[PDB]
Amino acid sequence: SQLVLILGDQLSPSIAALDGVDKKQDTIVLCEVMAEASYVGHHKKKIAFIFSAMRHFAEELRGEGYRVRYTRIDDADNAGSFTGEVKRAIDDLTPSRICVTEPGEWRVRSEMDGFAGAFGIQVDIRSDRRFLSSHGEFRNWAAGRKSLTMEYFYREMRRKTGLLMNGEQPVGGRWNFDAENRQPARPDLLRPKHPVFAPDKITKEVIDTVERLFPDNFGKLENFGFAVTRTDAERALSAFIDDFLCNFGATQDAMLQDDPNLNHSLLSFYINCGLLDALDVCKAAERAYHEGGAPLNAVEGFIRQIIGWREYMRGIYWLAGPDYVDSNFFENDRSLPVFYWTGKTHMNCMAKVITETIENAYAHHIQRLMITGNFALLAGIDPKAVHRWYLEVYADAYEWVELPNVIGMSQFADGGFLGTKPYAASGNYINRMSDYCDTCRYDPKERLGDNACPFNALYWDFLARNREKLKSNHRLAQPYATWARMSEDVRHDLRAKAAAFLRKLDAAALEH
Ligand SMILES: Cc1cc2nc3c(=O)[nH]c(=O)nc-3n(C[C@H](O)[C@H](O)[C@H](O)COP(=O)(O)OP(=O)(O)OC[C@H]3O[C@@H](n4cnc5c(N)ncnc54)[C@H](O)[C@@H]3O)c2cc1C
Ligand SMILES: Cc1nc2c(=O)[nH]c(=O)nc-2n(C[C@H](O)[C@H](O)[C@H](O)CO)c1C
Ligand code: SF4
Repeated sequence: SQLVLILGDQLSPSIAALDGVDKKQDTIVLCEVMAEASYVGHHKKKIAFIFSAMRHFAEELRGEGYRVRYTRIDDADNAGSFTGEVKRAIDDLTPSRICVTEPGEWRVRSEMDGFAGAFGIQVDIRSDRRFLSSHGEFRNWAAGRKSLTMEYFYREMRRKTGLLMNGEQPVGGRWNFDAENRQPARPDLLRPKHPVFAPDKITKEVIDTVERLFPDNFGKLENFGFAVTRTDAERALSAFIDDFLCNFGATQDAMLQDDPNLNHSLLSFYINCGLLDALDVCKAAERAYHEGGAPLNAVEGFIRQIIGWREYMRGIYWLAGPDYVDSNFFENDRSLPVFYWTGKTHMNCMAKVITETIENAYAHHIQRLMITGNFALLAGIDPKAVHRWYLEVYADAYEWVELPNVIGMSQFADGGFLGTKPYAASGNYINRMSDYCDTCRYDPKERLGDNACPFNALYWDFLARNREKLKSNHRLAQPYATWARMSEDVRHDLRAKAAAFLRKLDAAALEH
């Protein structure tokens, strides 16, 4: 008789561990434990969401005839940790085998690997069939090509899945439609609202418990709208197909002060805990393309994010090992500035995106990359500090998908290891791709003076102090040509003004 453990990001009735259990003999185990709610200061909505999806997933299995042992975060004898809770079940149920799908973070794998030695019982750790690449396939694909790019990997995934494939060639005779393409942003009022799901009896009781036990944690619980059931996630899926998919590629890089969502799917939360399955999400997009419902560039652009980037980040996470988090190519040591936790700044773009994060635990891609992520980079923040923030604040964050986005893509803390170019940009970009500057106190056209946006001076300071590590980068080559053309006292004034702002952040970091 078997003890099946299921982790909080594995809430799927065909997870690897349920393959061939005996509903009479065996016992599924789920547990809310303090070790996983507290290894980082998660956003309140993140904890509430995960807890509520677990309690709902527990009810799901029970209705399907499974023996389910559930341990609540506040239960009397809660042991506090996976190891502890599995121990309590072993004296309780005395199984002859523990079954578990492989976890999604290094830390958790560490604990899972200590099970067998610590309990003297067979532990069967199963590989996670939700992912198209095993660790073994990806390692071997990476070996025999000393340069890693998503594009060459994504090519393989299209072949392997047959998604958007005419047997042997890609639909429309291009793997990529990057893009068909761009163009400025519009506050389209004739745009449907993204779905919201009002909290039920379970979710309300978890909302109350989270506010009682994690009172000093990041984020507001008000306006909880996440789907916590499988049915509601599949409704979030079909609403995106029906209402937003056909404009996905059009508005992809745009930011609107008044539109936190535009045309994105808002599914990462569900895909990443098993409520939605990645390959089914992709097939629905493709099914919609063949029924005329969206253009080729929106669908391929959308599938590219899932079977391309998300699958590739996972691969990069395990390939790089646990100390990838120590990557600090630029040798930064500055603390994460204070307003990342308060939203209280006069940089209108930083204030909007951080306020959105506070209140919804969501911000879409270009926001994570070019607002908060770009500022961190230019300001020279310790990448470990940035990594903690991104893992804590967003309700779709687990280390495997967060860490390579932060270290590799955003902060370039690994010197371009995962193939991307560096995303440093001045306030010229933000003015082009948003309306944030319109109501901002600074001017995105000024570099010096009391009301220049600090992204401008910080942009050039960042190129100037790291010139040695970046001069050979055929992407910054034009900026450096622009730098050298500036008179000497101008380059001096820009770097002094960069320092004045840098000083103002360090002064604040000291008061705490
Ligand atoms: C600094 C930084 C931190 C990030 N942290 C996370 C994170 O913690 N969790 C997370 O899931 N994504 C993360 N991303 C990737 C991306 O920003 C999010 O997937 C996206 O915001 C999810 O929103 P959505 O579901 O509306 O995406 P959409 O724009 O609707 O994208 C469609 C789907 O593609 C997937 N996807 C898109 N981009 C990526 C990517 N770069 N890597 C992996 N999957 C992707 C998501 O599953 C998403 O649901 C991060 C990106 C950056 C630049
Ligand atoms: C906040 C939180 N709480 C739990 C929990 O109570 N029980 C659980 O099984 N999982 C939780 N998780 C997700 C895990 O910490 C971890 O990040 C995933 O297991 C990734 O493999 C999270 C993120
Ligand atoms: S000006 Fe520079 S600072 Fe003010 S919003 Fe535009 S970008 Fe943010």
